[PDB]
Amino acid sequence: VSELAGHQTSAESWGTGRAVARIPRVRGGGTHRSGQGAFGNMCRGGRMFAPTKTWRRWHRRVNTTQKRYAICSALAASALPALVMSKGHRIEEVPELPLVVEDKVEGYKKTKEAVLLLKKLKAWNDIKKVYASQRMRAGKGKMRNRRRIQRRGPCVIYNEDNGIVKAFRNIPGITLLNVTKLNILKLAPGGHVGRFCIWTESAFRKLDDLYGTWRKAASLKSNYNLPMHKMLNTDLSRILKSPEIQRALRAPRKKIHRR
Amino acid sequence: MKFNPFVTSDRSKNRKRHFNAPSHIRRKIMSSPLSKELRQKYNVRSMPIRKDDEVQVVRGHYKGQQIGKVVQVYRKKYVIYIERVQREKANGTTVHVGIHPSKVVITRLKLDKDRKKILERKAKSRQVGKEKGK
Amino acid sequence: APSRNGMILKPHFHKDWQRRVATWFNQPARKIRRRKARQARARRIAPRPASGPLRPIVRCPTVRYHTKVRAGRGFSLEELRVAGIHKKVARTIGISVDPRRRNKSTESLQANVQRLKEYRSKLVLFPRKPSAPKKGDSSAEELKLATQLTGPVMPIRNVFKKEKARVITEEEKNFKAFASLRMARANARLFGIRAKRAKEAAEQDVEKKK
RNA sequence: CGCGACCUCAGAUCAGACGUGGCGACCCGCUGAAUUUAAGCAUAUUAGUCAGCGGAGGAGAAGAAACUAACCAGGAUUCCCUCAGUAACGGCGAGUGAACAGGGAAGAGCCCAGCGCCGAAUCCCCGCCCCGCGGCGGGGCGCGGGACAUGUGGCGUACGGAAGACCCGCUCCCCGGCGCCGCUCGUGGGGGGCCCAAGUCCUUCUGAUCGAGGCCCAGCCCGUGGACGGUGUGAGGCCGGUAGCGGCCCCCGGCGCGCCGGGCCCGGGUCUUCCCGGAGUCGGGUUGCUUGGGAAUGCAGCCCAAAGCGGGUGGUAAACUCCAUCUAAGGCUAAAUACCGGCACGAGACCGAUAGUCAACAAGUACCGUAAGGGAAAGUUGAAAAGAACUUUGAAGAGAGAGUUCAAGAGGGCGUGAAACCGUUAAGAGGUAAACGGGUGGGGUCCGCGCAGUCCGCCCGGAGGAUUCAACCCGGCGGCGGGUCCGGCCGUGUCGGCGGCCCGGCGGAUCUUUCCCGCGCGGGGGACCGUCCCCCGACCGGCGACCGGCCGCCGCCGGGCGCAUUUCCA
RNA sequence: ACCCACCCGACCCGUCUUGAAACACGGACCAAGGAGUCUAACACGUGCGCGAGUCGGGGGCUCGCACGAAAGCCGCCGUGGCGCAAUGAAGGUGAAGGCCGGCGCGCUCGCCGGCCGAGGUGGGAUCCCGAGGCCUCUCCAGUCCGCCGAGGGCGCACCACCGGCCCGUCUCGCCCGCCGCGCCGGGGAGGUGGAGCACGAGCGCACGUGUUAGGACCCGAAAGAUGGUGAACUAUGCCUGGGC
RNA sequence: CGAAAGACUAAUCGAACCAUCUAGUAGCUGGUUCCCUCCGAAGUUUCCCUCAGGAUAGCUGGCGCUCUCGCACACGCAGUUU
RNA sequence: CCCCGGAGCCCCGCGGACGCUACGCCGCGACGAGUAGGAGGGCCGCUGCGGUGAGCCUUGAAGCCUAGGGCGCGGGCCCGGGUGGAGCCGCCGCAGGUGCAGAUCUUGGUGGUAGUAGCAAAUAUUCAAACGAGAACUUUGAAGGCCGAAGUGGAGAAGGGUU
RNA sequence: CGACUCUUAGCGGUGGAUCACUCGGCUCGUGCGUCGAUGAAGAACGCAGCUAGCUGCGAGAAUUAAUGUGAAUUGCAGGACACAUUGAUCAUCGACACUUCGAACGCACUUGCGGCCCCGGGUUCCUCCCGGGGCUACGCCUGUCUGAGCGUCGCU
Ligand SMILES: [Mg+2]
Ligand SMILES: [Mg+2]
Ligand SMILES: [Mg+2]
Ligand SMILES: [Mg+2]
Ligand SMILES: [Mg+2]
Ligand SMILES: [Mg+2]
Ligand SMILES: [Mg+2]
Ligand SMILES: [Mg+2]
Ligand SMILES: [Mg+2]
Ligand SMILES: [Mg+2]
Ligand SMILES: [Mg+2]
Ligand SMILES: [Mg+2]
Ligand SMILES: [Mg+2]
Ligand SMILES: [Mg+2]
Ligand SMILES: [Mg+2]
Ligand SMILES: [Mg+2]
Ligand SMILES: [Mg+2]
Ligand SMILES: [Mg+2]
Ligand SMILES: [Mg+2]
Ligand SMILES: [Mg+2]
Ligand SMILES: [Mg+2]
Ligand SMILES: [Mg+2]
Ligand SMILES: [Mg+2]
Ligand SMILES: [Mg+2]
Ligand SMILES: [Mg+2]
Ligand SMILES: [Mg+2]
Ligand SMILES: [Mg+2]
Ligand SMILES: [Mg+2]
Ligand SMILES: [Mg+2]
Ligand SMILES: [Mg+2]
Ligand SMILES: [Mg+2]
Ligand SMILES: [Mg+2]
Ligand SMILES: [Mg+2]
Ligand SMILES: [Mg+2]
Ligand SMILES: [Mg+2]
Ligand SMILES: [Mg+2]
Ligand SMILES: [Mg+2]
Ligand SMILES: [Mg+2]
Ligand SMILES: [Mg+2]
Ligand SMILES: [Mg+2]
Ligand SMILES: [Mg+2]
Ligand SMILES: [Mg+2]
Ligand SMILES: [Mg+2]
Ligand SMILES: [Mg+2]
Ligand SMILES: [Mg+2]
Ligand SMILES: [Mg+2]
Ligand SMILES: [Mg+2]
Ligand SMILES: [Mg+2]
Ligand SMILES: [Mg+2]
Ligand SMILES: [Mg+2]
Ligand SMILES: [Mg+2]
Repeated sequence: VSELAGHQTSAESWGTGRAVARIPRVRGGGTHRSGQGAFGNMCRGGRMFAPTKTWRRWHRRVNTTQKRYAICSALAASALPALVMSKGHRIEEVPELPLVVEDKVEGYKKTKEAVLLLKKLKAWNDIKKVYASQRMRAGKGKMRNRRRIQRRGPCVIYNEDNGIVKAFRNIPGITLLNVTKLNILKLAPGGHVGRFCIWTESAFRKLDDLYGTWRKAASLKSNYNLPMHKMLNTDLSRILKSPEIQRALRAPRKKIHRR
Repeated sequence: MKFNPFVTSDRSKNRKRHFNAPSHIRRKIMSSPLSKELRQKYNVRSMPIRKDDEVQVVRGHYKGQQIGKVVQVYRKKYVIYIERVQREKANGTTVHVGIHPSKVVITRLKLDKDRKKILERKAKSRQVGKEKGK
Repeated sequence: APSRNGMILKPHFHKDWQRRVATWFNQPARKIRRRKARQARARRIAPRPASGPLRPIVRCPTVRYHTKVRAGRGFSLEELRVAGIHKKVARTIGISVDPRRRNKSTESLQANVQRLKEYRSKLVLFPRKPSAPKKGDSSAEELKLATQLTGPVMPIRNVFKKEKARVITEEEKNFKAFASLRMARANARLFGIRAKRAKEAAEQDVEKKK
């Protein structure tokens, strides 16, 4: 809000001795705005409490290792189709969820051929769901250039630009990501970690040249290894039904002794 | 999407450039599609409408198959007046009900030299575009 | 009113600072403008290096740093005189020249002269006219290169020499370091006072003869 | 008794030019407080701040050291980070408060006076010829004028310079005109103009679709075009546009080539001889302002007033003595930099008509004050005025009909039309002002049953019916579990070939310059170490990382299964 | 849940206050607006990443910015901040001893070769050894599933104490070394001051609360300063007219 | 400016009016906007040109930690008494 | 002296929920006041944003009214009917100009007072006719009055600007 | 049953809150970065067929010419153009034009008084009068002309 808003008036307050109550009012005049009231958040016109400033701390910087950790968790939950269906991607005919396609995908230059590729990979139901979910936004965002909304669809990861960005361009839902330029805001939109992703061969082979394994460095970054698990075997059902614990466990007390 | 940062793509600004457009831009905004015979004969998708073009009304309460000549093109309200697209008032006088030219198809053009060179230029641009797409 | 064990703070917000807040929302656009100006300069000087002229080997002053090697303002005139390059020809060649720099040493002089000789060796000087005059280069060494050098030309690597592990003798084992440092401190403190004592002792020795 | 030169000063509606003033967001030179804080207040602080005055530019200013430092020394200025809330200042209280160095962005250097050498070799104006003459330029012809020795031009400026001597290899820069080929990166420089894909298909609601279903593959086509806006609703395909290394037609700009008129016979090193420095200025005393600058940081006023191996500086005043570093008292210069004014634009986790600018609207308008100045309120008919023809009462405002519209239960301040308040109708009540809480009772408006609602969900018995199949076998398919781990891939922990190590890259503050290249250095080789891999064999967990056979079990399909079995209606 | 009737209770809300229904203050009624926000410095607690390291500030390289003024990366991956070392005003100095043997008079002091390698006492969660007991359908022998374990330990963190070491200052005395034998330098023992060491714990981001500087939760003065506008009213002087 | 009343100086005079600093300051009045659950005070010590206010202890809330165990087997602590 | 694909049992050491959003469910025991203040939970409420509901909607969105059905201790919420005509909501997270009963609060509107106070300074009006739908105020005629030539008369200046 | 008063509901009035729309602000970012004596900013006054305000314009006064575009403007009349013709309207605008005050320029600010040339009426320059056209601001720069000086000198 502008600094001049509310203080362009010259309103000296009527003091004590009159029926008005101590508000800065407009000096003189035969106007409707004459002895009216300004210089307060409670007044018609005037300025508000706490004028919003340009020097608010708008931007947030995160640690680089935390950003790499979150993007590795997003790439790890790009697998595991229980996390992909709980995101909301229709998956029912997808043949293998780490969907790795040829290096001829970058060679396409036609959206008809891209739609045909999505139909043969049977991921077209997500785009169909985007077409079904194209509707109007609720609220005052329509007069703020935010008119229409839709779902996010199959995020396609490309290695080189040879026409894949021109091809998966008007098909609604597909976000394109470069291999070395992966974005957290597109790999986990809205904070939810799972996302249906379509890889290429030269992307699925270059992930190992980006982040490596646990016993190898990043080999494209300077100083970055993979993080370690806090616990390795997370199948605690199998852990607790293993005989090595139940040999040492005692007998329960489950007889409900009521009053 | 649009990639040119000089194209407007703004709600209130596009409404401003629409409702405050001058007359030669209003002429281009008030363009109407051609019939299938005219599209096959000229390879022209749409044309701006003139004072005496022949018109079928496509959508509205006055929908029909009657080929009506335009009375006059009123570019202030973005509308056209056709011959038989009229309505009786309370006092018995008939007033031509305006139709927006987007709901208007052209069946016959009124050809002069300017319209012939416009259609030749548009057919040449369609030929260049088809050769570039081929 | 300060209360219950905080820092005794002194904030400098007693002036009219809100009129003089310098917000930095310009700076990514400023990085874009600097990038566009740098690429326009690199397209302007098409065979020339994009960073600029060659910068000399320069050691830091102010004994805090005292070991780092920097890039300089320019090669000095004694360096140009030993290297055999005239000071008005070196600027046309692409060698940084400043007339302000002294040269009190010998090793930095010889290092900068060797850098100038290596740069004169690796530089390809194009002729003015297509009819090639003397002191030029061959058409083979006109066609074999047409690209720039992305980055600073001949980048200065602050490298240290590799030492050999020694077979330490009893002489170096019998050297005392802290005692030598304290004796050096005492001698630096009392070098002038003992000179005053020697002067007055010589004056008394002259007065004994007189 | 004058004339002619010079010097000082006038008059011109003399010939030709410049400045005045405005804006003022950013910048420069001044001037310059008080609110406030110090819980008072007086130094301090607010604060070189508001206000006031002048001046320009697209940036301004600064700027190539009379510098920083004390080090193995760096090297114009400006701007960002850090130094650093530090050194330092302060009724040492409140509070104030830099700089060097270092990492970056950008990087560009120079000209004078003096010292001197060249015949004033220099510059301005008017007459004539040639070129285009719309930011009046170039060459020549003039005992045509003037400025200028009280000093113009060339060489030349602290990084040294000049003149000779005589070694070296030798010949391209600029000005004014004319014409021509490449559209000249945001992927055609800038500006302007016109254009470039696909459904109004069929059915169906609506007042009207832009709604819904379908269209030989989710639907028919286009998509380097599914942004947006309009169109009677939510439109990729109705239209404008959108994307594009798409097209077409003019104007302007910087580049290269060729020709004419011209200006310039412009270098580097050794040696010989000369020269080289800005005065009421530095500096000293005093006074005031300022600064972090503290025995005075900077700037001014007065007084004194220089010197030349000199002078300035080296954060404590002074004397003596070695050093270290620059050359002040003359000037120019883009880039990195700032922009709440103006023009053209784009975007928004902003506001949505008491909000957001005072101003969404005839807003700095109406209006108020003598004036400086103060300064509003005020958006919405409908898709389209189709804005109610005509009859009738009233003078008319007003009505009653009729009409338009899906709707006036939208009727020219008209989208929806709350509360406070008022009118009418219906119901209830009424002398402790009205109103409320707890417990009830009565009367109303509506809701849920009900011509009995006894609601069924399983199992079993009986009398009525009935199509098939289960029980059990045959053939096929799919699934689960698994053994001596059956055979193979896969997979981890160890051992074997140290085998990949050169038929693998990297890194090293381990050696070797027995090596090579560019000149004691850097890179590529050579060993060494660490990190990642190849082949078969054994054991432990065959590990949910996979199959092909074998066995047990389950499910599905087609038959043989005719009726004491099997399942559905009552 | 709408209205009415009865019985009992029942003074009008907010605030200043020891005390409000108050003859204390604000208040006709209704609709809209309306008051703890934002930046910086800290302090503590919490969430996350890395860990004696941490962070990339600023800048540069990639995409022509729809989504973007996003994201990714850096022999700049550390120039620099904080921490890893403190103590003095400063010149400066700067955190380890113990066991065995030998040489000087073992002189509680000086000099040489190996080991443990960061002290000790008490209280200390967890862990180890653990005699023995409890049995089975019958007596003995007896590998094993076990539970309780009297008693003893190495003892995490943390607390109290005694020691030890570093720097500043004080007292008593001696010894060692030289390129310059000096107004040189270093060491011992014992007091005492420190925000110290005693085999690290910080850095970066985010959230909550509290203290501040800023308009600082909102509304409010009597004031002060700067720059302008008015002698059409009135106060006075002058000029020119009018009247009694 | 005042034949003097601090009178008049545009309904404004013991220092006019307009605009800005300025949203000047106030230990001084008034107000401070949803529900439920749990815990829950003080007007006292000392100091301050302090007496209508702060700082500091006290009272209070939250965040925790270190230990013990009605699972056959308790060291310590009190507005208490002996 | 046998196995429970079944001893058949108040317990099944053979796999083992109907009971398990383990941030869940269940079982005992004690307690429940509260200002200033502090803490926690909100599937209480407003606005906008990133995801999500093959979400809702002209076969009717938001808003508004309600003598209807209800739920929650409560903040509030879900339906039924009517008006309305075009957008809106639930969940996971993020953000704020996020909840009013007061401030002699700011703006706008409306009541009681109240059809009340008042339309009382300078003596005074009356009859007939014309116009009109309409006459106490207009006009005309007549009568009675007032200003009384320092006027309630006739003309200027300042000022107003078409009066 | 009354009248009046209170509550509730249906409906109708005052009123414009809520909601939904928005040719508008606010903020941030980019490119340019341009006023004026050849007359700036601002102000006054006039200009439409019917025209008050806003907007636009300047006695050529709702615009002139040229170019681009290509059949209108509009609230109602009217007339042009044949849109098979530089051609209606819009935009660009590079040509033309731009009343008065205003730095404001003959002196002041009443639109009052002038001076110097030229032309046309008066007249046949012979003086009045009228109209039209061009000059007349200050300070300063180079040069020209006229000069001044008991300022410095040569001849008499
Ligand atoms: Mg406002
Ligand atoms: Mg809403
Ligand atoms: Mg650089
Ligand atoms: Mg000026
Ligand atoms: Mg004070
Ligand atoms: Mg105070
Ligand atoms: Mg100022
Ligand atoms: Mg400059
Ligand atoms: Mg200088
Ligand atoms: Mg510097
Ligand atoms: Mg200061
Ligand atoms: Mg000279
Ligand atoms: Mg639309
Ligand atoms: Mg659309
Ligand atoms: Mg189209
Ligand atoms: Mg000062
Ligand atoms: Mg000295
Ligand atoms: Mg000193
Ligand atoms: Mg409004
Ligand atoms: Mg509204
Ligand atoms: Mg407003
Ligand atoms: Mg309104
Ligand atoms: Mg309305
Ligand atoms: Mg309706
Ligand atoms: Mg309506
Ligand atoms: Mg509306
Ligand atoms: Mg509407
Ligand atoms: Mg209405
Ligand atoms: Mg009080
Ligand atoms: Mg109290
Ligand atoms: Mg009292
Ligand atoms: Mg009370
Ligand atoms: Mg009382
Ligand atoms: Mg009071
Ligand atoms: Mg009252
Ligand atoms: Mg409200
Ligand atoms: Mg604190
Ligand atoms: Mg923390
Ligand atoms: Mg620091
Ligand atoms: Mg305030
Ligand atoms: Mg605050
Ligand atoms: Mg105030
Ligand atoms: Mg004062
Ligand atoms: Mg008195
Ligand atoms: Mg309680
Ligand atoms: Mg007080
Ligand atoms: Mg907001
Ligand atoms: Mg209210
Ligand atoms: Mg009365
Ligand atoms: Mg009266
Ligand atoms: Mg008269």
